[PDB]
Amino acid sequence: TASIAQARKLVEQLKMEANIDRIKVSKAAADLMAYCEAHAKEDPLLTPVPASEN
Amino acid sequence: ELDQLRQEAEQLKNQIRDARKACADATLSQITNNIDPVGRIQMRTRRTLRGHLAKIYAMHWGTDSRLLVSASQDGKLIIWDSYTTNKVHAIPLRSSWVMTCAYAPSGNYVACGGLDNICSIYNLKTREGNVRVSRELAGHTGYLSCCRFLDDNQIVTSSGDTTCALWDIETGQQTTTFTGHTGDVMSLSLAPDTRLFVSGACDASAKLWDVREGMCRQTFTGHESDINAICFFPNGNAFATGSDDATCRLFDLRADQELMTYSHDNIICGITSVSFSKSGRLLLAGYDDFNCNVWDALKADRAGVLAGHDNRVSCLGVTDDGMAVATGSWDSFLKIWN
Amino acid sequence: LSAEDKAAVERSKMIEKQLQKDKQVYRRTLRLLLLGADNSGKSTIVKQMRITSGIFETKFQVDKVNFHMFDVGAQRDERRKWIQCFNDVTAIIFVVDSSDYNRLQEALNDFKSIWNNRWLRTISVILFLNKQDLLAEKVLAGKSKIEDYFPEFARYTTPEDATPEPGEDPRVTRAKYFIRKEFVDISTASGDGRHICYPHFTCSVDTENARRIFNDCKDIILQMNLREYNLV
Amino acid sequence: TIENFKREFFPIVYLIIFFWGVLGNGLSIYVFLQPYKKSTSVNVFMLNLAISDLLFISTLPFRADYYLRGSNWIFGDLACRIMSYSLYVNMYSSIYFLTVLSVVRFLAMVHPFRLLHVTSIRSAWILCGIIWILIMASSIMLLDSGSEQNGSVTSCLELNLYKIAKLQTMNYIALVVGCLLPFFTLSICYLLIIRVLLKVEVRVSHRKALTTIIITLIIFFLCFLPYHTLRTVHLTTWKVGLCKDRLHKALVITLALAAANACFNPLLYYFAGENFKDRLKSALRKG
Amino acid sequence: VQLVESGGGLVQPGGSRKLSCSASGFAFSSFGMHWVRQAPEKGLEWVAYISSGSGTIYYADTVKGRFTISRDDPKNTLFLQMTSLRSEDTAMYYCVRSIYYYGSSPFDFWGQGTTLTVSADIVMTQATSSVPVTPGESVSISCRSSKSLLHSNGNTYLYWFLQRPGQSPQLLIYRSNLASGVPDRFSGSGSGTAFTLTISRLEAEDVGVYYCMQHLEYPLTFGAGTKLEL
Ligand SMILES: CCCCC/C=C\C\C=C/C=C/C=C/[C@@H](SC[C@H](N)C(=O)NCC(=O)O)[C@@H](O)CCCC(=O)O
Repeated sequence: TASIAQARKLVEQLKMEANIDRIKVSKAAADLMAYCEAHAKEDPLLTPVPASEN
Repeated sequence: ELDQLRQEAEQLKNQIRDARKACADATLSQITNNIDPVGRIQMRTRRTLRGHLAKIYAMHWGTDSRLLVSASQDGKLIIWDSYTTNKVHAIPLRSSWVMTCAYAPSGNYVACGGLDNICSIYNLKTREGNVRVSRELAGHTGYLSCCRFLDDNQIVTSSGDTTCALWDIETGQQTTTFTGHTGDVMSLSLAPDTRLFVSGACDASAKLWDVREGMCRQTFTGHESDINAICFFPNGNAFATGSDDATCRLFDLRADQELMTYSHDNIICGITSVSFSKSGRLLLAGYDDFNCNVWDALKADRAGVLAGHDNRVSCLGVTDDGMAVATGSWDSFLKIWN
Repeated sequence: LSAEDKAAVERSKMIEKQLQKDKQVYRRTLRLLLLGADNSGKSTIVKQMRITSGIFETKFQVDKVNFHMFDVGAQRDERRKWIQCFNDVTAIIFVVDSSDYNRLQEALNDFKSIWNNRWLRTISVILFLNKQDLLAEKVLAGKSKIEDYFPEFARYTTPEDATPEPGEDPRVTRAKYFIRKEFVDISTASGDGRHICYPHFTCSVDTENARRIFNDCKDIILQMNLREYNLV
Repeated sequence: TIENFKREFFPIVYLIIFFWGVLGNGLSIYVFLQPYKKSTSVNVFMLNLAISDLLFISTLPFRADYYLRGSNWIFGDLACRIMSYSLYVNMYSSIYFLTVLSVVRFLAMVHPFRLLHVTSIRSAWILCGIIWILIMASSIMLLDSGSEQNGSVTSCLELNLYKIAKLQTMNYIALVVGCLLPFFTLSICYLLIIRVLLKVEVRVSHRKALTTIIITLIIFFLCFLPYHTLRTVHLTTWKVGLCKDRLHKALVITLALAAANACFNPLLYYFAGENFKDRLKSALRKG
Repeated sequence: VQLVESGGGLVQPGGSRKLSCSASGFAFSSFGMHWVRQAPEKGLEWVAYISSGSGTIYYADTVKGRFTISRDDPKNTLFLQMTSLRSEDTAMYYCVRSIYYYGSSPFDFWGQGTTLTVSADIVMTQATSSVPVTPGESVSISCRSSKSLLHSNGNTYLYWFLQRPGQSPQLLIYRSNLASGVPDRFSGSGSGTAFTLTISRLEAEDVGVYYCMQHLEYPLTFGAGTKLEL
């Protein structure tokens, strides 16, 4: 029953994955942009810090 | 039975695709067009390591941004002092083909593995001073691809057997095992909460497994080729995946789909590593063109290019504080940029 | 300068001394990659080259130089990913059951896959057609004919520049030369000279087994030093 | 008198040699400096050779212009000194780099497996710098060459009595360590290479290697040794009067043939070899 | 982990003696060795230091010429040869291991030592030499230095050693960073000039002498030492 076994396993996996909530992309992008802008100053790679801090 | 199950699986896949398309109100570009430009990020080499013997094939940043672990294909781990450039520790491995290495969050343990199919965790703060074999755990029927520490007693690992596993250091056995993928798992990435972690394999898909239960809460199925690197966003709501198709993709756990595809026509060489900064704006990825690129996670524009190395870049990593970025290539030379 | 920093620098210098002592041997060594399916006689080869571990390293000294052969027979079937790490090695020894005609197709497929690899494009692939006595006995018995699997075998003429060994039956010679010609055709395809195949008929008891590795790696390194130093 | 022939021969031969040498060495150096493939000892040696050849070439058109206007030096005496110094110091550095490459690719071939005392990154630069400094400190003496102004014209780049007592001393030296010893080294190394190549007892690679080695031998034996022998036989017996009408002609023609080595060398050593012909196409079709 | 010293005893003026120290339980070559003397009824005093692989050796300005340190790595042993012993040389010598790297704890294990009887560096000065206190209360030992130990790198080169009756000095702090095997009761604070060792809750095992040491420069100098009794 290996064939039907893995078939039902993947079926249940897709089922339990579909039940997970999925919000629109706008809110996710806004949250990502906000989190990025929040730590902008704490990113020496993004904001070149003076030689005194390196 | 088999036909009915296949039809049901196809219907569920179509339903998931329709649901993901319905939530695709717009792409990340439309929203990241108003943000100011990031400009050019010209990083210069501050340190130059010349200790490795063979091709550097792994690296990681521990809790302390000063120590840097790096593994070479000759079975040698080296913990360098990023500031003074000195060699803090040197560990000869019993396995020559090592492809993964990580620094525990406590600064006392370091994991490694590869084609030996045996994950070896050594201790650095042993009373005897010299490096000792703390836990040489086995059980995976495949080469080890990546290792990540969750605490001072548990460690997650991915092997070529298509199944990842969380092992216990004290017990030396699988604390839990996850169902096998369609291909070999090649990379791992822990979330800031340490409760969930996303992993990709040769198959064009990435699964978000949970440390509490062995079940992938989400399964993204969006890639042209075999994924070779994966990194988690500093916040834990998104993650970047890079494959050999020279194109990165930033998926989101809340939206459960790809946000932006970082790609360029002049880039044809596959990708080997992906990493973010402490903020997440700068997405760093090493390509098989003997160099690394740094794009804008939001604008997706080319912010910087690192062409200091001379061979195919193998791995790269940003410090926990973001002061510098280490990059290990097959030229036996690891370079720190800032 | 702090004293702790000086002690750390001294420890780093000692570690560098040890790393150079190890790199001497590393550079002076020669890494070899042994590949072959389950039917292939790679195990018998390893047993003969005596001059859950997914990797098996075997060190053997020939003509006063070491060789570290790496056998991988305890991993998944597909090997398109973990094969990349074996670049820059001295040579690749592919094993094939030249007697079992059934598995010959899969052996040729695997050889073509390993040859046309993008990462191993510049790595030579030595070939040892092990199990020659079994192939000879089979082709002499006449119960199993290569024509049943390969139609070209029916319209294939014996090479004129061949070198039949003493005591070999014409059928055995023709079969082995057809196999070698097929392998050379699969190799030269998209070869471009950067990498060339080295076929050698290896028996099951021939003690001169590592000598073949030596003679092949010698020519490989010769061509590698003629190319890299701009002499060819 | 051969000056009538020199005034007509130098301007065109040196001009065409400069043209070809620049056209070659510019791209050669542009390709060597590329970080595309790697940095190896052979790469450093070839880069030093190309730099020496380019320096020798840059000082070539000055002498052509001088001889074009009837042996009149319009630049300063310091320019004459620097040119006379850079010509020969660069020629000898090029010869030494060719010998270094010969011994390198001889040790690489005759000892492929064992004795890997060929590969290096810093030792190559160290040896190149040592050779440069030694040859420079040795040839420094030539800087004393006077303007030798006579009447309204200046005899720069020309032999005079004041320049005899020195040439009679440092000439034979250059013949032994500059021409004889490097020639014998090249011959021995490449004969051993040919022996190793023909060692096969029972090939599309070896034949090309065979043709690469002998052409360089015939181009080196017919450009430097004749030039050195001619300049030696001309300087060993140089008395006030006529130049014998024959030794000077041979000397000028062999000097031109040797200056043509600046255009033979780059090609012979890099443009033919496969590894550099790939880096070349990479540098070309990059951006 | 053990460091067994031997060779002590009585020596006449002008004589010589080879004090030996056998190390076990760790890589002797990986740890640099320090010979430190302690005079009777007095504090500690650094004598000599030998780095790993014998690549560097240092001695105190007062002991140069007479004492010579060496290490046999094949046998994991240390030797100190003293010649022209003076009357003041009467003291107990201890061999200490120290490995130097980021996150390390130099001088983490002190050997038992051996007693040998006869017949401009930075100076550490402590305010009080003895402080009476009973179990349950907290203690705050102060320490003063003539030169700021705060190096340009930011590391506080301050070491605290607790010597108990019959035992050797035990490392408490190597840089506020608590040492290994020591409870969290001990803590360190202060600036590069003044230093403070704070014990929140006293115990019967805390009685002993606390010595301070600076490690900014190779030539070391221990303080007077503060005594805590029942
Ligand atoms: C340990 C190794 C040390 C390394 C180097 C040491 C010594 C040799 C180096 C340099 C000397 C080279 C000899 C050059 C001849 S060149 C001969 C002269 N150019 C000539 O014959 N001209 C004929 C004409 O115009 O017809 C001299 O006349 C040079 C000056 C140039 C000139 O006037 O043409």
